[PDB]
Amino acid sequence: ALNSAVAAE
Amino acid sequence: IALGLGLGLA
Amino acid sequence: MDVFAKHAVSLESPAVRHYEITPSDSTDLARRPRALRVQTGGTLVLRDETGITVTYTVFAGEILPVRPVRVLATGTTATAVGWE
Amino acid sequence: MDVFAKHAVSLESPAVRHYEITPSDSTDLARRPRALRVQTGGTLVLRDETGITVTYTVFAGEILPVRPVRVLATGTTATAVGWE
Amino acid sequence: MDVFAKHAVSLESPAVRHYEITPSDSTDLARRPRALRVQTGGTLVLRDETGITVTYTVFAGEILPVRPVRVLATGTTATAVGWE
Amino acid sequence: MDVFAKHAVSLESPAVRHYEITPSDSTDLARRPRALRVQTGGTLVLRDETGITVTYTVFAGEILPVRPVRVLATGTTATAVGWE
Amino acid sequence: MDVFAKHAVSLESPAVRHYEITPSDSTDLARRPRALRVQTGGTLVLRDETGITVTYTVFAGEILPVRPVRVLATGTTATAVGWE
Amino acid sequence: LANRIADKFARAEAAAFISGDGVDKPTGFLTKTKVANGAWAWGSLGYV
Amino acid sequence: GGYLVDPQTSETIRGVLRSTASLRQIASVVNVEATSFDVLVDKTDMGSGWASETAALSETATPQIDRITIPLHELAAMPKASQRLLDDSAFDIETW
Amino acid sequence: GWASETAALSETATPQIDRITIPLHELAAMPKASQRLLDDSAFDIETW
Amino acid sequence: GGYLVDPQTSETIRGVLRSTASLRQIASVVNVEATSFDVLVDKTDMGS
Amino acid sequence: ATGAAGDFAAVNASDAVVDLVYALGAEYRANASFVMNSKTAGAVRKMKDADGRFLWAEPARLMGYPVLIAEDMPDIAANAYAIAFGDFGNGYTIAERPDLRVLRDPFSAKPHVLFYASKRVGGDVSDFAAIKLLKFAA
Amino acid sequence: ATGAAGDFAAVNASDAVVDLVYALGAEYRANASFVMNSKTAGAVRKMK
Repeated sequence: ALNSAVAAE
Repeated sequence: IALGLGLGLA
Repeated sequence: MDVFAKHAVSLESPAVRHYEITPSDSTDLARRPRALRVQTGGTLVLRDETGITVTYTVFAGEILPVRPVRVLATGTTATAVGWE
Repeated sequence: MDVFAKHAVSLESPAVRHYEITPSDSTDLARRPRALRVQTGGTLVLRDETGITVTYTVFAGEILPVRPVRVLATGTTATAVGWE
Repeated sequence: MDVFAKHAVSLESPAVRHYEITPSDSTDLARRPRALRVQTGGTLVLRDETGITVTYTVFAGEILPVRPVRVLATGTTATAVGWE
Repeated sequence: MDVFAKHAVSLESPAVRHYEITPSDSTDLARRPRALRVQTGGTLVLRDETGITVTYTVFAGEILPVRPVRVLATGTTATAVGWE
Repeated sequence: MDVFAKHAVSLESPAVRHYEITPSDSTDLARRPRALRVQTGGTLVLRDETGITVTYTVFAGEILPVRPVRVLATGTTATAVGWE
Repeated sequence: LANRIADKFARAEAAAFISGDGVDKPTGFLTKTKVANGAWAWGSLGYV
Repeated sequence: GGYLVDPQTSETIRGVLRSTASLRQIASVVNVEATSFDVLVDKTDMGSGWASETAALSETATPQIDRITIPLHELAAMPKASQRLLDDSAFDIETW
Repeated sequence: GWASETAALSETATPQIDRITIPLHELAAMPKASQRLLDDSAFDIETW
Repeated sequence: GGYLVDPQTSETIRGVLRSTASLRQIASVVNVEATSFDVLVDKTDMGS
Repeated sequence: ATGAAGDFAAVNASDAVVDLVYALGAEYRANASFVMNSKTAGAVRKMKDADGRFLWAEPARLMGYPVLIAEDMPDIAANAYAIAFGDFGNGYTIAERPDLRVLRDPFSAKPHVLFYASKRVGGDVSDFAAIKLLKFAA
Repeated sequence: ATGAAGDFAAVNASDAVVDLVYALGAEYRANASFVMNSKTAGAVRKMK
């Protein structure tokens, strides 16, 4: 639910 | 093998 | 103190009580033993519950897992102690 | 008086009934024994239910836990008594 | 590393713990053994829980599956080690 | 007539079928035996399913409850018959 | 081909795997054996899991159903092979 | 997040109920000065 | 006289009853009319603190996410039944 | 088939049919009762 | 023409399933809106 | 892994199974199931204790957990995985179209009908923690 | 086949029965049943 920048997170 | 008295194989 | 108390004593289990047998030749044994620890060597005779009785040419320290009803005295030259 | 009555007699259990065996060599045993208490030393031959029969160089007081169908008389020089 | 851990140690099972016995004659054994590994040959006496006690003419390497309460010192000429 | 038919033949049970073993060295036994009735005395070698194989200085009438996969011929001077 | 596969190997069952033991004295056995097939005669010492360790005056072909943790080298004059 | 936090809380408070000590968290039933059963007082848990 | 018998036929054309244990009765079946199903799992978990009264909380970790793609392939059979059979065969071959 | 996207699906098998005949035989019993019994024997012997 | 397909995402975001055996379902849960809770047990009994 | 290459372990058989069960996590075991084929459930049923009475006492459950008798898991081979166990309700996701589109074509082969039936189905594992296997290697 | 020519296998019985069961297929075993006469279910029950 963290940043929408990296796929996993 | 062990401590029985039984005329058995083992 | 026995750690193997509460275990059931089966036929294959070690000897709990022992008693020396005398070859009465006319009466059965008081208790029939699970095995016979032979005391001294010789020949001794043993009877089933079926009457089949034979002679065993037993040896001194021999321990034979036969379960007899009557031990006769005619051919018995070997003293034993029954295990149970 | 047997305290081990009501116990089931298994194959591993001690010998209840015994009978001396004669090497018929053409008929099977009347009852196949659980073991063979050897009476006198020698060689004796024993057959399975599969026919495989071999010769055993047995000793006098030896008790061998083999369960044979037929005891032949050709190579048999040792008398035994079957246990059951 | 024992692969036969988690198996229950029965009376018929092999010896887990051993202890040499001294014939106290007046007190019972601390643990009653499942069997007696005899150390040296001789005669030794053994008592049940019923008092019946007899003498055994035992041999050196003989291992006898009798389960005694007390080993007396009067007729004992054979040292043993109890198995349990 | 067997009264002990319908009983399951376990590993601890007496020998039902026997077969003489030849030390092939290069192939396993056709059936692995529960025990080995030794025919004549000598040394013979036995292999597990793990390859550990050792030499046994066996005696003539000795019956040893080891369950081998392969009996080799290099150190084998003792003939046996497998029990099963 | 084993017909007695799918049978559980108990303590009373015959020996499946064997390994020769070396008396390390300072480390335990890699596997504790169910029994000890003695190779050559002598005296050898055996330790429980309780430390009680005694000396056994064993004989050559003797097979003793004791289950030791450690086999020491101080009093050991007899080589054995452990059965399991 | 609320379904995932309500899970982690049910799983973080379940750890403290067993081995959690007194500081800022429930004291588990294991950190209560166990004493041998037979010598059983009140301020302690018996064990065999 | 034996021509006047007309043996009676079955009601439905039976068939060998092969195993239907398919892992479909225990797995997670999801009806999707697309070219792929993208299931979303959380391969990790969150964090908790047992805060104090004056802790001044910091960030707790947040679960990281994994996406699995179910390509949704297809399965086709094309049995060629004759037209003279479909109309002369009082059983229902179309629904069989 | 597990048909592909661009494969030009060809013919597939068809289950073959076997017909089993059940000749439907008959089973006959012919007991004989005396007419004197059927009138004098209050148990219904007809239906028995 | 393979750019025109747009895979379908799940309805809800699933997760790795962890143990919820919490000892909360076998203990006595008491809703308390306070700073503390004081259970009052009787460590002894009377005499007759 | 069980032990010996072909069959179960030679000494502590059925312990490669009882730890296969307790290696899966407390939450997936609540609703999990073994998966074998017909010839492996037979090879499990024949496992017997030191006496001969087999030691495993309409779903054909094992150890209390259901057993789905598939017919497509590999047999008990050298290094095969013949027994799986897990919560396939969470471990395996099937996507499909729940119908059967039958297009009858009386046109291509003219005096015939040539039914063209086709379903669309897919699926992979969703939760790698929800499916545990049994290798027979060592 | 059971093995021996007269009765169940001498070395390991009860397996010619367990592989008779698993020689059917999990679909016919959904509702199947043994069929024996009286003195055979007795010989199966006498198996110890």
